[PDB]
Amino acid sequence: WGYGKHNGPEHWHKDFPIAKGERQSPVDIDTHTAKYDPSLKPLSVSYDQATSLRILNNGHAFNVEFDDSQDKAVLKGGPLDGTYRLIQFHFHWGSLDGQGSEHTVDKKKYAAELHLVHWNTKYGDFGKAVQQPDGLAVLGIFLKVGSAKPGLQKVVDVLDSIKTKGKSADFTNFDPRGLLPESLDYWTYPGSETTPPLLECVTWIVLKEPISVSSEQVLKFRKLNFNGEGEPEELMVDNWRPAQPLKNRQIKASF
Ligand SMILES: [Hg+2]
Ligand SMILES: [Zn+2]
Repeated sequence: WGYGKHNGPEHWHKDFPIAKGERQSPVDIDTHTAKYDPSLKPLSVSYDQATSLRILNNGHAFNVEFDDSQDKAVLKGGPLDGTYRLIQFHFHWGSLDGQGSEHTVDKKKYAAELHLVHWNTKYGDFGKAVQQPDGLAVLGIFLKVGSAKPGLQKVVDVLDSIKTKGKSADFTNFDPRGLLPESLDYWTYPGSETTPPLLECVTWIVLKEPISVSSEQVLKFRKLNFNGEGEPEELMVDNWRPAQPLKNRQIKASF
């Protein structure tokens, strides 16, 4: 699987029949059809004790991994029940500034999308987590091209070191708090992972407010390779999945 013509998202269903399941992701957020739910609690992001370990090119994106052996960086509150621990974050981005996000807002596409992946601790590990309807929680943040994001530069500068698939680099003392918008207002809906196995275990929390990144910051993302070292160079761009049918689901807003 990939994002090319021959192995793109239109082909995933063949190896993962769940692709055309009942709660697939991403979706279009219709802000006028979204339901204001007053029962929604504010999000609680506790990332003060976060421990970053490394960054690696997995051939479809770059992942920044965190030590999740203890409740170091957790997510609670909102539509969740219990504590969810950060495991890794990654982005989805396009070839041009006009496309790149997975989720859309009233059909608008952003330049990139950031996913902070978290797993429900009653399940003891990530691996058991993906066997449950409420096993994961993904915080999604849109990126729009504007002013540079200070907090992102440490990531940008290390990309040279993990250019091709399989490469990794030690990546400690990175504070994810540098990537959050000012407001935590969000939309939520029951969905799935956006890449194979496309498991339907995710509670999606998509922030209304986008963060801005400079043209030069997004450029560096586009210089990454899908391919492995010593193989024909294929730029790592447009690693996003198109929006899926909502199919009855209801998107609720915290605002
Ligand atoms: Hg699941
Ligand atoms: Zn993602």
